[PDB]
Amino acid sequence: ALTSRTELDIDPDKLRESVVELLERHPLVFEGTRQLALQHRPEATDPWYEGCQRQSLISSDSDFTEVHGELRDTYLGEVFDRLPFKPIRTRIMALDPKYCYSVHRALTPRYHLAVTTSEHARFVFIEHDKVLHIPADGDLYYVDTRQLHSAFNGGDDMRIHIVFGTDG
Amino acid sequence: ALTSRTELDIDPDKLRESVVELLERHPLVFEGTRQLALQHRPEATDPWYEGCQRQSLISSDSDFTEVHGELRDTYLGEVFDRLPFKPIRTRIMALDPKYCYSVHRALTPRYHLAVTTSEHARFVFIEHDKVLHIPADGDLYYVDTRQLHSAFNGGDDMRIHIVFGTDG
Ligand SMILES: [Fe+3]
Ligand SMILES: [Fe+3]
Repeated sequence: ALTSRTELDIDPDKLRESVVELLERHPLVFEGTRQLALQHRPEATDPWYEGCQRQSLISSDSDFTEVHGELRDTYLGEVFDRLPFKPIRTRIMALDPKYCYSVHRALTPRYHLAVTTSEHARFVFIEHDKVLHIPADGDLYYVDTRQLHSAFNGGDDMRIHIVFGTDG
Repeated sequence: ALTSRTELDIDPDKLRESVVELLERHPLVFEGTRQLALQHRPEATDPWYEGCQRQSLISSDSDFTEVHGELRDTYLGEVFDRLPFKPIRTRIMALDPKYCYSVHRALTPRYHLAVTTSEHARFVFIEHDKVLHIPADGDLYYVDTRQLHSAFNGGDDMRIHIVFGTDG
């Protein structure tokens, strides 16, 4: 299916406060889609940003396995503890205000946990002709972004998701 | 329904080059949605832009009845001649690359003639759960933007529409 929900029973409000606090120490990079890597390659020199990527040439996710160490004392660490799968290349993926990206097919589905969002942030599946909202309800949403799609944020606030990759 | 198409048999390439030459003598204003008024109130002193003002400044479209004189001997004036209705407050309305607007209900539904567009430009109707594309095929698309909707342009180029009002 396009999307499925899995209850993590995470507190959206404590999760937000934890993310907002982390970005004050480790700010998002890029524009349009702003990013922070939450997993890094073993023994990485640039653990907070190496995993961040948006150029046309996508590289493999398999090496970004280490949840950063300073997360285990934060509520954001609790999200990783509750995951029912082993995540790879986890990133904060924040859509800027009034921003959307190209209609395209992604390489791989991802799980999205919306941290901050609004009714103006949607996924748009072109062939399925469905519009999908991911609420900041503390639960995990599988989104099949291999389907022809775009995402937009028509609001004036950043739409912040945590986006988890998986092998299996 | 959300949309309807009336055959106009405008030539897309001629309309496009007509619009490009107009715009380099009368530039678009604003960011995000960039605009130019093609109709003005009688005796308007700022006829190319008064019709572009935001809603809180405009009681209704009905006063903007006059097609600019310099349009009559161009291909654009031919477009006005072929419409099956009396147009009011017609504007060029260009959506910026990678831009979208909030999910809202528009005051007034309008007729769209796409000038330049791409597969990355769509209307999104939230309640109807439908995604619409308006092709640059020389025909006129009524779009009921009173419905809860957004629009987005995920391409690298501006999505240029001519947007016609009507009083019926
Ligand atoms: Fe824990
Ligand atoms: Fe649908």
